[PDB]
Amino acid sequence: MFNLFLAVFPEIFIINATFILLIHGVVFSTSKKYDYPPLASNVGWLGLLSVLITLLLLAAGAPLLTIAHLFWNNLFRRDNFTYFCQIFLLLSTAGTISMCFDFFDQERFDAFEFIVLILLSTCGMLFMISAYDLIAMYLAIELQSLCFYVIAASKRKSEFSTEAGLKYLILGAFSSGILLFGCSMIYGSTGATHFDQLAKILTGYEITGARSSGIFMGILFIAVGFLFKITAVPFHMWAPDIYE
Amino acid sequence: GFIMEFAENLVLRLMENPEERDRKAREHIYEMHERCKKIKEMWALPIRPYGFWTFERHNAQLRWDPQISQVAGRRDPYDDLLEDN
Repeated sequence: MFNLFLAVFPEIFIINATFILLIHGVVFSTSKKYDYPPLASNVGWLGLLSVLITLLLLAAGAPLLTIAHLFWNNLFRRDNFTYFCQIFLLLSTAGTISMCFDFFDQERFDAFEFIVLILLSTCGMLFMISAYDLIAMYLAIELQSLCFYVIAASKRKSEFSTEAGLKYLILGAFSSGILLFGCSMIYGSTGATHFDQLAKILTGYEITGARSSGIFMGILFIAVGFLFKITAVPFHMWAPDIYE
Repeated sequence: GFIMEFAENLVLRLMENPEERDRKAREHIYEMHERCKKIKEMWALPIRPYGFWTFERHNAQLRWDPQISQVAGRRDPYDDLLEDN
């Protein structure tokens, strides 16, 4: 029973640490004893430690994380590709969160919700790599999307941050709608939301022999949504403004 | 002795065995060409293997559904009717 969760510890731990950090920050940011301390660097260091610990958990579970693969089949399918992709994304997140510590105290930006949202978006990304179905794919996309929509407009004094956040919001919502409309018809014309059975109903017959106007256009819309997600030309409507 | 009688055999020790050099050259050519053929063969592999779905890791449902076709919400209507006896 409990041992069937040995494949989800690198994520359960990060969620629990995220919750603990949120609780600690909200409790001790309003304490009159310490006179509302600026515990953004503290939460950031604890989050970096949590990321390192879940990286250690992920690295040492290489023989693991492939057990109970039948039970988790409908939800996600993690393998050697997923293992390395997650172990590199988590390192990138650790480096990014580490190189931004001085930003918290140099310009006096003590909002610990920034760090918890970084952590929770990282958890969403860890879901995305393991995601092996259209539903989980879309939900894991939406986790990071909403986290970034919140984070982009965090600095609420500069007209650039707010407008860039709003543009990112609108563009990401449109891209998500496009991608979801694309997935809807691929589900409609074949059923089989799961990737394993989606790769088996389409391999049977080539598109050249007979034309299916549903699967092709659903695949096209999924690709268009993904190109919006990575901001690939010509789907680069506002990306420089978002980054500036 | 004198300088040249020692510098001569010093240079001779400094120089290497040519027979070893020729043997190593022909060897290195042989295994380099064999490895070149091996890499040429390796680059010919298609991205999608011939089996693909035949692989046990790419089914994940032929051995999961049979142990699920007994739970409520997946049973053929003519299963609960004659299961009483």
